[PDB]
Amino acid sequence: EVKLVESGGDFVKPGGSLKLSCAASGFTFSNSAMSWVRQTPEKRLEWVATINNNGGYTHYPDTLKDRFTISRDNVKNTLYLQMSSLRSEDTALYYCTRQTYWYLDVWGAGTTVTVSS
Amino acid sequence: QVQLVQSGAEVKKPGASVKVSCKASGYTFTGYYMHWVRQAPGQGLEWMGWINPNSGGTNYAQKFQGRVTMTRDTSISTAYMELSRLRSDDTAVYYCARGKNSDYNWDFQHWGQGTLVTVG
Amino acid sequence: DVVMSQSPSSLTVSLGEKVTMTCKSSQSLLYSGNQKNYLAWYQQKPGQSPKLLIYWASTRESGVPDRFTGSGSGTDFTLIISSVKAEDLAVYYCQQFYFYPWTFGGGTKLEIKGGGG
Amino acid sequence: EIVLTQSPATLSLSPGERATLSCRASQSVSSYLAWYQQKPGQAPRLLIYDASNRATGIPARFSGSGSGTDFTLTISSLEPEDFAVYYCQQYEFFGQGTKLEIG
Repeated sequence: EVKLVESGGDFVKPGGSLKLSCAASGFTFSNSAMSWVRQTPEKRLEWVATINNNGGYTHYPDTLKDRFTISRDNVKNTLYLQMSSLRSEDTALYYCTRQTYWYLDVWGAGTTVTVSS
Repeated sequence: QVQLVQSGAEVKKPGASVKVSCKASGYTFTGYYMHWVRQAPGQGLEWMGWINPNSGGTNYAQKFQGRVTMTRDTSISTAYMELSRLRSDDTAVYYCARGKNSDYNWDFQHWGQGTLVTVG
Repeated sequence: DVVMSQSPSSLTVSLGEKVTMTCKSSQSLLYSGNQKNYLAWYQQKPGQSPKLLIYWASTRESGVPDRFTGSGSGTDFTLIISSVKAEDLAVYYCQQFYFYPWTFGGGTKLEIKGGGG
Repeated sequence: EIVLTQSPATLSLSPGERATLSCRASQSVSSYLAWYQQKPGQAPRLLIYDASNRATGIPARFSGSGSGTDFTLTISSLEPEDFAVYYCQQYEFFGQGTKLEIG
C-alpha cells in the first residue's frame, strides 16, 4: 500500500528546465522526510536532494545547489524537484524516496529526464 | 506528567567526587535513555553521556571517559552520575534529561531541576 | 566527499553458492554518540528500482531473509548471501548516509546461473 | 566534532521587534537540529526540533528553518517573556548560545 509515483520526466535541451512530481500514498506523507535520487544511464546512484517533513530544511550536493530545488505539498501529498539550466550530466532516472531517519526505505519506479541536443 | 527530580546542591573540595541522583516518574523508566548535561555558571550546555536503563550500558563524552560513572537503580526509577577528581572548572549545574520520544532521544524535552556543584 | 568502494564489480555464481561482497568507505561511518554505523545496503532487481535491504550496517529490513547478513564497522563493511536463490539476482549498492552529500558505491553485479525466476 | 557556531552571542531588542538567530555547523551531518530556550534560573526547554518543527506549547511566532549547514531561528513580535538564552543542538553537540535580552 506504501507507494511513490514520479512523473514529469521528459526530453529537454541543454539549459532547459523541468519540475518533477511525486505522488505519495499509503502512509502519513507529512511526517517523514523525503529525498530525490537519480540513476545515470551507467547505473550509478547519486543522491540529489533532501527535505524534512515541514519543508523547513533542505540540502543538496554543492554542485546541484544552484540548479535544483526540492519542495513538497503536504495537502496534496506531493513531492517536487525543480530543475533548471539542465546539463548533459543530469540525464538519469530520477527516483522519489521516503526517508526513515536518513536511509531510503521506499523507492518509486522513477521518471526519466534525458538532456541532449 | 513526566517528572525528573534531582538531588540537592553539593559543595566539594578539589580532588573529591560528587554523585548526583535523578528520580524519574510519570513513564516507564526502562523505556527511555537518560542523558546528563552540565552547564557552568554563565556558560553553554555540555553533554556528558547517556545510560540505557534497560540494559545498563553507558556512553560518555571523551572529555569525561574514565572520570564519570553513570548507573541506574530501576527498582526506584533513579539514575546516578558520579564525577571524580573534581577541579574548579567542574563547577556547574548538572541536569538529567530524557528524550522527547524513544525514536530520537537527543531531543531533550524533559529536564531535571538541575543540581549545583561548587568545587573549591 | 566520502568515497564508497564496492568489490567485486560483478560475479556469476550457481544456485546455492556463497556470495561475499565488500563495501569500503574512505571515512569511518560510526558515530560515537549512538554507536551506529550509518551504512545501508540496497538491492536492485532487473527492471526494478532499488529497495532497502539492510540499514545501520547489520539490521535487515522487513521481509529480508536471514540468508542476507550485513556486518562490519567503521570503514570496512560486508554483505553475505549464505546460499543464493534465483530471486537474489540483482545489483547490490552500499550507501553512507552520515556525511552530506550522501554517497553510494559503484554496486556489485550478481548474476546467477539459470536466471532470476 | 560538529562545531555549532551561534551568532550573535548576545542581542538586545524591544518588544514587537524580530530576532534572527543563526546557527552554522562546521560539518554537514545527518541529524535533527534542535533549538532550546533557557529562561533565567530554569532548565532548558525544547523549542524547535528537526530544524523547523515547533515543540509542544511553542507559539507560531517562533520559526526555525535550515539549508545545508546554515540554520536560522526567527522570533517574530518579540515579547518580554522571550528573555532567554537560545541554544542549537545536533546529537551531543551544542552551540555557545545566543543571549537574547528584551526591554
